[PDB]
Amino acid sequence: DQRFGDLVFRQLAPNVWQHTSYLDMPGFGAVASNGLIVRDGGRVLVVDTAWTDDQTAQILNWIKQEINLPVALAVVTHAHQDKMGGMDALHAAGIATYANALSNQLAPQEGMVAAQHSLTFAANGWVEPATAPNFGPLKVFYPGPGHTSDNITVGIDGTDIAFGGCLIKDSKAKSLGNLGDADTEHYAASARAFGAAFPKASMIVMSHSAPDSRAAITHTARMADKLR
Ligand SMILES: C[C@@H]1[C@H]([C@H](C(=O)O)[C@@H](C)O)N=C(C(=O)O)[C@H]1S[C@@H]1CN[C@H](C(=O)N(C)C)C1
Ligand SMILES: [Zn+2]
Ligand SMILES: [Zn+2]
Repeated sequence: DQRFGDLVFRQLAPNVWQHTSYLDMPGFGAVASNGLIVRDGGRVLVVDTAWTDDQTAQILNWIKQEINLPVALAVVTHAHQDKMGGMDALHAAGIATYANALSNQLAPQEGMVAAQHSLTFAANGWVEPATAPNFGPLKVFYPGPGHTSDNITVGIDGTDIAFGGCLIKDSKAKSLGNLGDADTEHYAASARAFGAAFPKASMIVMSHSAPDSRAAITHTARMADKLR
């Protein structure tokens, strides 16, 4: 891994990196959150911010130094602080941001800054192609309510990488994390829907653990089964 300031960057694939920021919270110590950086021709795409604006500014600083390509857009995967805490750094830099319309509607209640554009989804969970233009390899899929009602997921076309955000925990997790905003009744089906939407993704990236195999999907579903 490459440490840059207080953030960590790990190359996952020729054009894909995972960014990691930490937030020190009393009683738990530093808590990592993961997002994605994707190079696509002559532009860069970002999945999720860091915990804060200052940390999210360091993501763009690392991009300028290590990739040196303009950041075309960013997608944030729900209105929990580890995913949208740094929206201002993106907007300050002039970067177009996209989120589930539900996430932008929930944002002020969550103390988050809403994205500048809203994504809507068909009944099968796939993004309406009109609302996700020029996304390149970013394939956005809404699995259904799980970790939150608005949580979305992103597969990376041309790779074996799919990003489950906070919906998916790794195979060695012993809880489903924060269920304060969770839909305990549809969580398991939402997790399996993510698995079905990207059936051939072998590397599963998630918010709060190192990249896992597809076991993380199945494991997460079966811990969510015990909540019904
Ligand atoms: C604090 C997280 C964060 C919160 C959330 O997304 O609900 C919010 C603060 O942004 N996402 C969360 C999640 O469950 O996905 C919660 S708890 C998370 C899971 N256990 C992780 C942990 O204890 N680590 C040491 C990594 C923290
Ligand atoms: Zn969350
Ligand atoms: Zn989280």
